[PDB]
Amino acid sequence: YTRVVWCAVGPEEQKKCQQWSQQSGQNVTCATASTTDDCIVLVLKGEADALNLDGGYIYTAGKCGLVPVLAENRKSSKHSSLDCVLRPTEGYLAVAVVKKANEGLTWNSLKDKKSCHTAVDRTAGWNIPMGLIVNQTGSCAFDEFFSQSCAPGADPKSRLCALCAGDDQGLDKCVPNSKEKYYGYTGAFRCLAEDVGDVAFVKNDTVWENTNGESTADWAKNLKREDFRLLCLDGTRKPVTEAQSCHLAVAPNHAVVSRSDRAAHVEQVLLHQQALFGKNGKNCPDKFCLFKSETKNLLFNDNTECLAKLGGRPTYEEYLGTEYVTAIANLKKCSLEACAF
Ligand SMILES: *[C@@H]1O[C@H](CO)[C@@H](O[C@@H]2O[C@H](CO)[C@@H](O[C@@H]3O[C@H](CO)[C@@H](O[C@@H]4O[C@H](CO)[C@@H](O[C@H]5O[C@H](CO)[C@@H](O[C@@H]6O[C@H](CO)[C@@H](O)[C@H](O)[C@@H]6O)[C@H](O)[C@@H]5O)[C@H](O)[C@@H]4O)[C@H](O)[C@@H]3O)[C@H](O)[C@H]2NC(C)=O)[C@H](O)[C@H]1NC(C)=O
Ligand SMILES: *[C@@H]1O[C@H](CO)[C@@H](O[C@@H]2O[C@H](CO)[C@@H](O[C@@H]3O[C@H](CO[C@H]4O[C@H](CO)[C@@H](O)[C@H](O)[C@@H]4O)[C@@H](O[C@@H]4O[C@H](CO)[C@@H](O)[C@H](O)[C@@H]4O)[C@H](O)[C@@H]3O)[C@H](O)[C@H]2NC(C)=O)[C@H](O)[C@H]1NC(C)=O
Ligand SMILES: *[C@@H]1O[C@H](CO)[C@@H](O[C@@H]2O[C@H](CO)[C@@H](O)[C@H](O)[C@H]2NC(C)=O)[C@H](O)[C@H]1NC(C)=O
Ligand SMILES: OC[C@H]1O[C@@](CO)(O[C@H]2O[C@H](CO)[C@@H](O)[C@H](O)[C@H]2O)[C@@H](O)[C@@H]1O
Ligand SMILES: [Fe+3]
Ligand SMILES: [Zn+2]
Ligand SMILES: [Zn+2]
Repeated sequence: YTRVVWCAVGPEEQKKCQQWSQQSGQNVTCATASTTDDCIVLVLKGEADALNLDGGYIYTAGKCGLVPVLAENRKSSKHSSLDCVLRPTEGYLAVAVVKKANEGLTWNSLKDKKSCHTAVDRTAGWNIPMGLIVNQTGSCAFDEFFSQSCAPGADPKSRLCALCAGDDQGLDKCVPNSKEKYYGYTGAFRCLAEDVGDVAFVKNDTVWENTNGESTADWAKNLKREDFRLLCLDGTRKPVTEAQSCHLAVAPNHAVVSRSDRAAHVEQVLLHQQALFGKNGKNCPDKFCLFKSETKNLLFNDNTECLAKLGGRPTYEEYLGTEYVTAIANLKKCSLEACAF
């Protein structure tokens, strides 16, 4: 029973998982894959137990029977009376970020520009923006909208990968894992910060966490929030301080998923695990902290306060919501009930 196998995506999450495994006295063990899709297959096969996912993948994993167990919960101002684990999730804001110095660039003049996406199939980095674009465009040719981009998970030979850089030696170009320089929230923001792309599709928090001395990372040390602007749907540009009134959509928090027949056992282990390495864990600051990885968001976003119970034992459809689910469906129509394997 009680031993849980976690699936790490890429060499960086593997090493973090191994530390976790070590400190957990084998209560947690690691399996590794080169992509989130592969990890999902390992979980379906039962060679793995769970992994934390972005809404976009939860849709995929859901169709194949996997279920949401616990969701990430970040520190919020409202609902302060309830404990983190019992507190309702609020979701994150999907935004489009651009350089202020790139005057004249608005949501209505994105065509033929350069884009930076977290990775194909993710919420803020792909489903939301590309979905809105396919609608407003009335075409399924989202592979021709931008001139060049870096969208991890696309054909390496396509313009959708043209801007990706791969690893320190140039290998793994465009792979959907942290080996790729511009992968995920941080990678997509860096892609913008280094003026590789004209626009980055990440989440509100990504801009705050990597500006004004919050990162210390060689490429973000001198980044100032004021040099950035948010593209709203009404064609307007606003400061990153107005995200509540200028976002593309609100996305459901990343959540841990396992097979339905194992969720109970995974839920038990995780709660006890975070009691030890969580934010105010018995051994987090001193020995190991599940939610830290120096702005790299490994296994879990670095801004996670705790993993929270769901309440209402929601199916994957109920967890993502009808709004979002229909959006992905309509966008999928471009690339009707299935399980991709
Ligand atoms: C976009 O993404 C950004 C990054 O994720 C995000 O900014 C992040 O927001 C969080 C909070 O949501 C910030 O962390 C907070 O920082 C403060 C300052 O360091 C911390 O210090 C205090 O902690 C208190 C306890 O929670 C907090 O009290 C809260 O609750 C009280 C009462 O319940 C209440 O206080 C009010 O005070 C009034 C003035 O006197 C008083 O008259 C009134 O009666 C009332 O009681 C407030 O509700 C209050 O929030 C204190 O206020 C302090 O916060 C705090 O613990 C927490 O760590 C992050 O720093 C920030 N990130 C960055 C990079 O800055 C944006 O908000 C996101 N944007 C959107 C649209 O969501
Ligand atoms: C890209 O573009 C596509 C094409 O437009 C778009 O697809 C659609 O998204 C919209 C919004 O997400 C879907 O909206 C619909 O609203 C109908 C009305 O029901 C809502 O409104 C009620 C009153 O305001 C609310 O009380 C209710 O809670 C709900 O919010 C829905 O229909 C009904 O079901 C009722 C059952 O009680 C019934 O009684 C009614 O007669 C009615 O049939 C409807 O089902 C729908 O949700 C719309 O469905 C989507 N269309 C398709 C074809 O899937 C994408 O959203 C868009 N993508 C992006 C990223 O923007
Ligand atoms: C590995 O899992 C086991 C099972 O929970 C833990 O052993 C329990 O630990 C607590 C705290 O020491 C004791 O109160 C229980 O009596 C133990 N036995 C049970 C309930 O089986 C152990 O703490 C975990 N190890 C690590 C390092 O996380
Ligand atoms: O209010 C959102 C909250 O409600 C739940 C049920 O407790 O889901 C509801 O909203 C979904 C989104 O449209 C529906 O698909 C679902 O049937 C409905 O119950 C939670 O899952 C969600 O967090
Ligand atoms: Fe996401
Ligand atoms: Zn909104
Ligand atoms: Zn239900």
